Amino acid sequence: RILDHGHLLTVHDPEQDSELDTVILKALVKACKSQSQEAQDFLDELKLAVAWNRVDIAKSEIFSGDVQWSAQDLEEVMMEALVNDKPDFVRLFVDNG
Amino acid sequence: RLGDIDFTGVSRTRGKFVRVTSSTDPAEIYQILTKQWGLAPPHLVVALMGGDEVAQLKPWLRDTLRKGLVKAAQSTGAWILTSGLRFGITKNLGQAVRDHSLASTSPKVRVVAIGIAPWNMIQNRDLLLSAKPDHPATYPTEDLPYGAVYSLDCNHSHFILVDEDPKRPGATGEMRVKMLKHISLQRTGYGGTGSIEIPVLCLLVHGEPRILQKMYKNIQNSIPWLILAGSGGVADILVTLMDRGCWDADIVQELLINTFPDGLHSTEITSWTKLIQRILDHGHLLTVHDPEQDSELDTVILKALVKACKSQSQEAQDFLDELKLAVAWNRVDIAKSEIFSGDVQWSAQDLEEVMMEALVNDKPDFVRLFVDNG
Amino acid sequence: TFQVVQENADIFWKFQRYNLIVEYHSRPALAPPFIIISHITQALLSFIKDLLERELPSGLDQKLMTWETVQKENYLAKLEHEHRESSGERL
Ligand SMILES: [Ca+2]
Ligand SMILES: [Ca+2]
Repeated sequence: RILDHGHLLTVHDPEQDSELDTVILKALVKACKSQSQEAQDFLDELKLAVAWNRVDIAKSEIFSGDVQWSAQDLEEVMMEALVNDKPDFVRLFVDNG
Repeated sequence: RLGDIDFTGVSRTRGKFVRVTSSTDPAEIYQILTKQWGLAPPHLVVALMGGDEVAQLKPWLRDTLRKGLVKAAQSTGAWILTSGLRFGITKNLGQAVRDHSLASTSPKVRVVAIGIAPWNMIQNRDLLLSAKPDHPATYPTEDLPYGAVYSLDCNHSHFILVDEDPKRPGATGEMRVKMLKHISLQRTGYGGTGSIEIPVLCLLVHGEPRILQKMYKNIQNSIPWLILAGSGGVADILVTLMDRGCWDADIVQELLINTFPDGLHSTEITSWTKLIQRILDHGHLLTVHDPEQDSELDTVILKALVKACKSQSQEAQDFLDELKLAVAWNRVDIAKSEIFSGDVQWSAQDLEEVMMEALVNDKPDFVRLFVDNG
Repeated sequence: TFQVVQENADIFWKFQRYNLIVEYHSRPALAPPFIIISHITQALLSFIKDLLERELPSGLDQKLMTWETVQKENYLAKLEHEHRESSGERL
């Protein structure tokens, strides 16, 4: 049954992964993506990706086109990304609306 | 009916217009554009379809689109046919064209943004109804939401205002298709005593199911089409159906439902599915531009034109204008891969003209290619 | 010291040459002692009544800023291009 859930399960192989924050972000993004499709729920995963400066994962998984991002939704994460010295996410949010 | 506009607002711009009805012949409007307004016959025509929906493109996607379009149009002289209303992608493309015009040090080459807009969707049409030849009419430029009636784009140099037809309120798309066909059937003089076709391309951004009939009619008129990857609407449906390879009634209906919840009617959805299936059954006039992977609009335009004319005929004399456009873009790789591929027999008399224009226009790679090819 | 200073000395001279050339904008064309004529003339004109730093009309100024932005876009695109086809990025 645990394997039948599956989407809440992730494998970290330090011989190949070598990045725990990346796999944590991927696990959280996959879990919330299976949970719901609305943009307002990816807000805390996006904030965590901002804090880890994982712009690649943010543009590959969060800003993948399956989720509609507005301006009001992006305004808060824009503010925290701009305050916390994250130029890559500033550029990404400017490019995304 | 002819007139001029003195746009009042952010920047003082002088624009012209013509009031036309669905009953007028497109040849008269083309003659007016060529002679009465001094617009030379172009080496490329890019028609813009869609982009007027509620959902607008992402800033990065529309920026890369406008920059690629302007850079591909600046190498030659091109018309960018738009819906000349200041809203969305039309406004962004007009702004890009105006920026290129301002920043250009060479006035000989010109990228013209011509707007084809309905008479019944323009703010303050009564203001420009007078259009005194001695004193041009003044138009205030107002920014508006999606709404239902827009204002003329200031950065659009010239306009073609179509009057609503009482029989059918769809004369705008009909006249756009008729003009696209008419310019597609022109044969501008090439060099000396040479006949060159005008390449005409249609680019679709976030299409709506309401424009499927017009898109199909442009397909019938041998107008190659270009599709953006992440545009959002009919473009997504078309790119998915092309990637899948096989399109059926079930797949088309499911994708149309998923992208367009509003449409719920047996006859309307059946007609839309038939249009999608037939448009895909044409196929060779359809091309996909993915800026995340392509990053070159001139390359995909050249490939679309070459594929369309290659399907059209095999003779060398018809690839002459595609070859000239490839020369202008310095696309020697595409020229030697697709045009000079061995399937087409190239003589010396056929290559003499393109040799002359390639030699005059500082294109050494094409000089070497033509010397190597006969 | 000569071998290690000459280049910075030349850059400093160019900067100083800017100021020296600017000094001639308000400098009268008459050398001393004839410069007394210019001094008296200027004093009398002030009491009784440039190539650099010019103000342009709005249209030309907008055209110039748009041209500057286009040139900057070209510069940034060329930088990103020459970075993208570098040996390290290819590897
Ligand atoms: Ca969540
Ligand atoms: Ca042809």
